[PDB]
Amino acid sequence: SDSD
Amino acid sequence: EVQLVETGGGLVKPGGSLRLSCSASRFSFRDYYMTWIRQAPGKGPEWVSHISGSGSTIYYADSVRGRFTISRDNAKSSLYLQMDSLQADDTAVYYCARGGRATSYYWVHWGPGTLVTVSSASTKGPSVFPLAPSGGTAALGCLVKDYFPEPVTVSWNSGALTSGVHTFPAVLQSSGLYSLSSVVTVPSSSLGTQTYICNVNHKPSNTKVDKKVEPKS
Amino acid sequence: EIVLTQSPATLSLSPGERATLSCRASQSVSGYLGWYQQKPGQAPRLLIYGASSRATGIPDRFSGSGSGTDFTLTISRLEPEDFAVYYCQQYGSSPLTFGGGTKLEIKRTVAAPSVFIFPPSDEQLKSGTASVVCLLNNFYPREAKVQWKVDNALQSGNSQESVTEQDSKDSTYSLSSTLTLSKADYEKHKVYACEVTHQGLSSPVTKSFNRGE
Ligand SMILES: *[C@@H]1O[C@H](CO)[C@@H](O)[C@H](O)[C@H]1NC(C)=O
Repeated sequence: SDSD
Repeated sequence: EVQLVETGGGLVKPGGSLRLSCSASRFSFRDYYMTWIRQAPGKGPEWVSHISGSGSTIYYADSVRGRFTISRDNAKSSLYLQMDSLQADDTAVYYCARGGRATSYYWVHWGPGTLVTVSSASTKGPSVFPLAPSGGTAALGCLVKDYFPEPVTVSWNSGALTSGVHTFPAVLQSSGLYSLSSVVTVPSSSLGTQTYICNVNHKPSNTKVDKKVEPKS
Repeated sequence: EIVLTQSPATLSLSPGERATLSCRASQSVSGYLGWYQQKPGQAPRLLIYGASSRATGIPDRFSGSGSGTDFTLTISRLEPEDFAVYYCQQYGSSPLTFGGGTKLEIKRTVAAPSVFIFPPSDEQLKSGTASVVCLLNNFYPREAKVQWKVDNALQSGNSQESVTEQDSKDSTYSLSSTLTLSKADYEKHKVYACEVTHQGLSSPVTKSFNRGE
């Protein structure tokens, strides 16, 4: 999520 | 696809200053940590600085603290690195890289890099000297000595001769100036007939030199 | 800081073989370790994150394992495109650090250098300096001993070597060794000799000349  | 492009690199004296910019496009720049990474010639990469998407959280490697300032303009989707009190050991390719939204631990998206050279050596065009030819194969060349900064380009007969040319990587002398040789192997039966000229161009000083290379006694 | 030790420094393999690259961390970094590939003039390219999770688009022959302090990057069978420099990177603890790199180069059959020696030109001596150049052309492997002898005295501290990148066609290397002296020192001596030791040579090769002839 934080890293796409 | 994420696009990142660094600019602003160049030659600077120790103690001088330089401002790098990284232009981002095709993603939501303000939502991501941004990071500066640098790589010295022949070394692995080194983390330099982090800046949060908001710009309010910022971290520095100890080696640049108090000298480098990271910032960003989210409206212009632009990352900056202000480099003051530059040192010889700051010489490196500088890369901007996209982090995560809340962390920047490793990097998928990198710019192509911008080269920063920190040196007291003055820009200087090269001296070019023949390496005259001594069975069926002969080697000749040109010595390209005492220029700064990189690069030079060397061609043989304005680009007609490419086969068997080796242009060695430049090496930094103790003077702080670069030197290299460019050599080519040719049939020895052409040492009288064929003419061999090395064309040296040093764009940082707008220097062009041509050197005819011929046998001696 | 956490130090990342990569071994071996250089790895010589033929296309089709399997490569295993090791990264050792000075302290545990858990599984927070990534691997990058780097080709000349380009940024590093992420291959692996989280010790073993492949990045997007990376072929399946790239795999990473390990946890804590000992990590491995494996290339199941090497493609021509895989010869490059590889870095590990830890992010278990700040500051984030990279390893020193492993260079993956193409192994080929042994090739002896052809050796040439060049006295300084008259033009250069005019300007007050003498550069003597010893050339080793199109050889493999990269390791070679080049020694300068001036009137049988071994030189040291006054030469520099440059080596080309591995040739894109024949995978050989070329090397220059350049001995630099003042004109005054050059004229103190008669015999200038470059002696080359290389696995491809049945015995060391000496190229030499008498100053002035
Ligand atoms: C997510 O990925 C980015 C790179 O795209 C990285 O900087 C960030 O640290 C990652 N966050 C994680 C793995 O939690």
